Amino acid sequence: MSSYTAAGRNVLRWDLSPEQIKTRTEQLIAQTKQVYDTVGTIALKEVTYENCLQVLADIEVTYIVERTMLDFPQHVSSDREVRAASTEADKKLSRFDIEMSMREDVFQRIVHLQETCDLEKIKPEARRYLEKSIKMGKRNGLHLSEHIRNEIKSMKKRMSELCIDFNKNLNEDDTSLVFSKAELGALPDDFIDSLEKTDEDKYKVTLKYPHYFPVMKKCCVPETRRKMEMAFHTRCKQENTAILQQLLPLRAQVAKLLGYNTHADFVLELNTAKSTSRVAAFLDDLSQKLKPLGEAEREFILSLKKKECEERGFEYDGKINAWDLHYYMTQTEELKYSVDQESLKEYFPIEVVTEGLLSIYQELLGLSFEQVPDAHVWNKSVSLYTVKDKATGEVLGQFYLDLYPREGKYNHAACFGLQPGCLLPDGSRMMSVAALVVNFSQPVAGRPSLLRHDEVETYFHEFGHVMHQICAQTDFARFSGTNVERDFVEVPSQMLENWVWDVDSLRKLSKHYKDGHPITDELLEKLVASRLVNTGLLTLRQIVLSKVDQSLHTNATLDAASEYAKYCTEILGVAATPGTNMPATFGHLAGGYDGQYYGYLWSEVFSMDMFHSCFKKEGIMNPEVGMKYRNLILKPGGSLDGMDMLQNFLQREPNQKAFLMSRGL
Ligand SMILES: [Zn+2]
Repeated sequence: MSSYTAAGRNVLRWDLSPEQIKTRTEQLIAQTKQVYDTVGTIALKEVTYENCLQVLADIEVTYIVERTMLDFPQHVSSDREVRAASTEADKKLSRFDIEMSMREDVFQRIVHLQETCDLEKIKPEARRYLEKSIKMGKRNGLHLSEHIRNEIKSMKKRMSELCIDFNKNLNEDDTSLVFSKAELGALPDDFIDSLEKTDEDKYKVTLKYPHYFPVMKKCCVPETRRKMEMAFHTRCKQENTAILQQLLPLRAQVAKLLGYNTHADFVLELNTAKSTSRVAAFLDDLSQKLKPLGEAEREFILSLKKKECEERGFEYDGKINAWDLHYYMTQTEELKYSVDQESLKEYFPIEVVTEGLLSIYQELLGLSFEQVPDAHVWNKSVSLYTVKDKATGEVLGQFYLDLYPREGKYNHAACFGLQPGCLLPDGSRMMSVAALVVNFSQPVAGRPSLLRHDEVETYFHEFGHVMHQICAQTDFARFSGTNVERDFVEVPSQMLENWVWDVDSLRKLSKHYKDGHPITDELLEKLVASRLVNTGLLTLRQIVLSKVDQSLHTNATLDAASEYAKYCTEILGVAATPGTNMPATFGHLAGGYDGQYYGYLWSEVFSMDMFHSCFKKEGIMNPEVGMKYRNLILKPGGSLDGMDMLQNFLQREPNQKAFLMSRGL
């Protein structure tokens, strides 16, 4: 199938029944294992590029594609039965994945292939394929004695359970409090009316994010904010503190058995940050550069508290408590820019944001987006688009847009890679496929869907991931799409966010939904100028969490809560509430990417360097720079190291000057 059409290149089924999902899973696992069994039995002396590397590579592509039809419905299907089947399928397939990665026999074949192979004869990406494959095996201990390999098993096992147990507790928790209307002063009528009422003139308030934050940010009653913050940071205190006490030491031992000093170093080796000392130097120096901004903001907030405590007859303690930060930061936003979010949204009808976003990406990346007429989708609200290179007509891929909240649908924003843009056996290329999943306000009371500014920002972010997935073209499935370093994956996304804080871009994404008049220049200038409100404390807060993260995987004998409290006073200047245990509620530790929390801030520094040093310098809609970004940063996917791609694009090593300049540091 030609690279200049979408015909027949996307046959993913989105209407499979529970029984079919179950059957296909059984068959995919069984048939895929036969392939690894075959490679695992090749006589070492007869291992070749064709019967070993090529076979492993071909099966990796086939498996990944079939697997998406089975593990994606759990996130978008309208049928609960289908979703449950998908969840089960993902669980079996995830276990199988671990099984195959622990194959000693297959590993031996790849190691011996590299020994006798003349790397200069094959392509660079293939060398990286072997290199990375052997590296992963060693990271699983496939080069060690059976005794050590087994001990590493009964350990990677527990740490998996302990993490599911940690998460389960938090998720299951149903802690609740009851406050009177008076105790919830300053909270909007809409908020209170959404609350359950008791056999008293009391309202029920849970600790889930939808209740917790509006209260910590708007409730003028300090004592209420206080109890809410205390209950929130003591959730599963015992259960999870005990889990963390077994878990962190387990991570230490496993790292040692594998030849690493700490778990942090084990984790960091696969990231562009490379090491623990580098991450520490990154964070330490950043908090130093932010110290003066944090002091000023903290000073300003403290004066607001002292002034309010007077105007309200409230007692004063001269300090910013944990349950005070959210409130006063909100006050700061209101006093310095006062942007009526609910008013501004009227200028962002989803039709307009969508057409503008696409129009902008088309021009910048030299692409054309065309909506597929009668597309096969998982829900009628989903639209499908074909992506062609404007100049050549090449069909790079297709992307789906699933924009509204729906029962059973993933409730957070994300981009799912569904098909890799890698080479197929015949040398033809597989068409890349992505799904943009977000939950934007649906139309109500006769008004179209109206997006708040932060939603437009999320839209650009997620679309940044989609372009990465679609423009990425590699020889191997494992290096395709967004398969780059974990502390590099948010580079394409955070850089695109800058466009929603650009006056002229904003002009293309807005029009009043009613009469269609534009956003006044006065409002636009106010909007962009407001971007960095509270950055000092917000950033320092993210550094503290990043430090706690590194610490929990560097020294597994220290007390989490104490480490957290230490960094709070030293870096944020806001004390952790005595008796609470934030780390015990830090879902990021157990499941997810523990040891990688610093990645988001690390990515932002990099994206800021590319945006200011290149786009700002040449004009953010300059096609030249746009194509350079697409070709040097997106197209290579994970077939090249993150730092090398940055350097190719920048023509120099990256640095944080641009990032610091933005903050006025
Ligand atoms: Zn992202």
